[PDB]
Amino acid sequence: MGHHHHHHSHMQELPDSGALMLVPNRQLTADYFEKTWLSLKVAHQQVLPWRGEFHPDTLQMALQVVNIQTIAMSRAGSRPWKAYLSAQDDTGCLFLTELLLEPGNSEMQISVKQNEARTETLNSFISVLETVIGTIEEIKS
Repeated sequence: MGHHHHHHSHMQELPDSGALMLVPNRQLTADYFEKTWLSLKVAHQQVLPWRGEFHPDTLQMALQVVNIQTIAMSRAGSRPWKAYLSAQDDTGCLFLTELLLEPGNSEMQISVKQNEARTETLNSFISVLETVIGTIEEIKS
């Protein structure tokens, strides 16, 4: 007796053809990030209605899993919740990101500005952000 069930599910995700490998590389100081942010202009800005309860701890830790370094971040319950992220791809382009969560409104505005802007790098970088944010708004996938 005792019905034992060992569910075997051996997946394997192969690296993408257009291989954008985002490394943290240089941890940018508050001073350096500030200067470089003001030195660049917002390349993309995306407005998204945040789904349900917000968790900055969960968001930050998932960003770390996808090699996105956290420059600055506000606390849970604190609005306007703003955070500054950075990354750098394997081809040496520097990425600067902002996350803004409105005072009374459940609206998150993502402001991305990289130094040498490619259409591919910008789209793929945001796609990483979409996956991180979405998986924390809706818990299943």
